[PDB]
Amino acid sequence: SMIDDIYNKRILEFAGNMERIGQLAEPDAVATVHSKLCGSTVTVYLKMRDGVVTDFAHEVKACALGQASSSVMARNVIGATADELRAARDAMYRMLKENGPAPEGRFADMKYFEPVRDYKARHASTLLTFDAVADCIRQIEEKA
Repeated sequence: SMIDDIYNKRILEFAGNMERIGQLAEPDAVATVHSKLCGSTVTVYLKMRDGVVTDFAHEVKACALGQASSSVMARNVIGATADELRAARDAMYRMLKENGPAPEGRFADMKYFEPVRDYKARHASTLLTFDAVADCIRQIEEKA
């Protein structure tokens, strides 16, 4: 089927229930990431301390896969370490581009994004939320 494997029931439930949409009051870093192919955009607001994410907010205007991926991030990002987030982003890259395994731990819900591997046109939109968070981490780290 592939299409029903891509737009599964979990993917459709994620995209429809995105939490923490908006902006943060006094964020430590703000990253905006754009997919030039499809025109999808994700702006992520992040607060951190001692290597741990303490607050999160984002504004999403992406396809269903980008919405579903941003929904999983908003449910599991608070309380995660920078190493946990880079590992999930690293695992997401290797799953879609290198036939790698699905991420695990607090990002085990990305297993439902495995059919997107054979759908190259949606790879950028799905990774928008991961690259926006990693850019905020890189900003807060650079401030030293």
